[PDB]
Amino acid sequence: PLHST
Amino acid sequence: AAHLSDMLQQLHSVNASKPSERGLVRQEEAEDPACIPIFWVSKWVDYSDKYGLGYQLCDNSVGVLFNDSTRLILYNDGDSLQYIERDGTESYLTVSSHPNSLMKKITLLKYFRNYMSEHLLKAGANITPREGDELARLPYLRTWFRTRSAIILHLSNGSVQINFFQDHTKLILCPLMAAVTYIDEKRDFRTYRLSLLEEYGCCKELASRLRYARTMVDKLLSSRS
Repeated sequence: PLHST
Repeated sequence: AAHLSDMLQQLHSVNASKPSERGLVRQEEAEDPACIPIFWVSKWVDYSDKYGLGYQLCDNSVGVLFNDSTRLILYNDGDSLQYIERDGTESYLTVSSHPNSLMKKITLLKYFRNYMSEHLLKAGANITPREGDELARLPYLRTWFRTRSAIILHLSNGSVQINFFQDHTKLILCPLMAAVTYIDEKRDFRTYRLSLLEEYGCCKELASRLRYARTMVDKLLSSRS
């Protein structure tokens, strides 16, 4: 994943 | 380093106690809501191919660890900055003072901040952090790395946060309080004192995540040194 939720 | 080795010892100790094999597990007796952390990472975005890693702390401050190993932090007043260079030099200034040496990085930080504020949820939004000297040093992200299962975030106050990708569970470990905060799939949060977990035990899920945590702190100490 490139970013948080 | 000091705080990280302490964290490693604390984790080695709890894991050595095999807390999930207690005949009478009593996890609830290990809770201590007074140990709730002051700070944790509520959002992050990995632009490392070009600029760096941007993140937001639960107090709505934002920060960036640039690819050149500098760090720029914008406080939640929207104007106060703290800049930390690779040699460790820190400076305090304001955006409004228009620092000529930092306008490019301020602009990048603002780009990161707008990305996270429009697209990302806030981790731990259901938690009021502990009260500290709101008056004392905002931490910065000292280092980070990703595995196939999680992202590991090491803050300058010694805290280590591990966000698990698959099920959105998270650990926030604080070596100063020798505590761990666990955020489960249901976003319910519980803060435990590690020494009490050894007496009273815990469920297999938390035990497994704490074994993984020891491995990651081991990796953190080894890369630092």
